[PDB]
Amino acid sequence: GHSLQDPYLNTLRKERVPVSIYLVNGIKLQGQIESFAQFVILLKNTVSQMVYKHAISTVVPSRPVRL
Amino acid sequence: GHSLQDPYLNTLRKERVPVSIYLVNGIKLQGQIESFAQFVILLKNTVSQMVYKHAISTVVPSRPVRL
Amino acid sequence: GHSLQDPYLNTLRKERVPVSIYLVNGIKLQGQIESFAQFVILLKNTVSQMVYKHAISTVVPSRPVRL
Amino acid sequence: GHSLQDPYLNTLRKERVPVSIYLVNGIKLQGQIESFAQFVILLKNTVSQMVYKHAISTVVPSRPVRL
Amino acid sequence: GHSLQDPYLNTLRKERVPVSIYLVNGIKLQGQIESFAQFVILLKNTVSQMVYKHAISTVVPSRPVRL
Amino acid sequence: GHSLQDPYLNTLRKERVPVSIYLVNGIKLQGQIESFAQFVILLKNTVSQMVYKHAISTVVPSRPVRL
Ligand SMILES: [Mg+2]
Repeated sequence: GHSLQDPYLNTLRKERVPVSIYLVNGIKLQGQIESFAQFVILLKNTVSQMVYKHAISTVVPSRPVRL
Repeated sequence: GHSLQDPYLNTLRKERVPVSIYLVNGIKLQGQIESFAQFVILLKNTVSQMVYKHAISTVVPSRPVRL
Repeated sequence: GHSLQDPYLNTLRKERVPVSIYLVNGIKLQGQIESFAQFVILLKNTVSQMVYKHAISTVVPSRPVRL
Repeated sequence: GHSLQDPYLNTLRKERVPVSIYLVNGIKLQGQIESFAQFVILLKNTVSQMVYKHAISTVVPSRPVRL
Repeated sequence: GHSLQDPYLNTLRKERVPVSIYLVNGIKLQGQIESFAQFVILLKNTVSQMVYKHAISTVVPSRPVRL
Repeated sequence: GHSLQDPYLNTLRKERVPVSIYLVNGIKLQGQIESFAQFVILLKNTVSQMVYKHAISTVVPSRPVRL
């Protein structure tokens, strides 16, 4: 219950909001959240890549989003 | 029970205290805690970004805060 | 239940899709997913090496794949 | 049960022993353990900052301490 | 159940296969898997050292191995 | 059950074997295992410091040890 991560990612996915996912190695990825589960997020643009959440620092939308 | 993280973050959120969140990659973020849950914190200023706690080193308020 | 990681990796394995596995240390590996379990993925080419998921940032297929 | 971390940190807190907390990013912090819980330690000096244990390498007291 | 890590490491141990264990800090170790458990692997050559799995990126055998 | 980490560390502690603990940040520590629990090891020499296991890569004894 009392989850914030699910509502957040689900909004970004539903509204097709472009995001930057900054990784713990300094790599910045860019795409749309196509899908997400317990341990991974699927980020689309050219191909859909599987990002491990443990590797993510911050999810930054290109636009403000509201829950 | 016996939690310290929840009371701490909830105070920073309630009192809108400006914080620095230092990440494990040396990146320093700055904003207000808008919201927080089990695995993430939502830090606001320009847009509300989702920070993974596993990526956080230290939360540093701009002012002393008391529990 | 509601898993996305298993369907994703199983597709890449079944269709023998070439992938890049980017590690949290900046190392890029390349091979085919031969096998995967709870904590590891087995990536084949010259020899089959065991990659720990906690060390993985992103799995990137050489081709789009559909679930 | 059979805990060593709690007795250790509680001693440092009770005796107000100055410590260095070395982080996994090479950052050295310095303060007094004001408080600690399951996932975080609160280190005081100028303001009380919340340090995530997953970000900590070693806790080093300025003086020997005994359990 | 459905484990792949145990069968893999147990084969390398049984057949005394020389391996490279690449760590998340870029350090490459070399030895034989003497033993392994839930959280650690014991790698032998000059002395038997205890490697934490959370620190391991990939296990790479010097020869192909089959399960 | 079927633990290898406990027997290993307990031997090093009992026999006062000098060890190098290599950390995931490249820092090499040196001391004697004074004590250990679920998440930490206490390494003695000048003062007894608390090392978090999640920060440890490998434990390397100065001498071979047998279980
Ligand atoms: Mg690092």
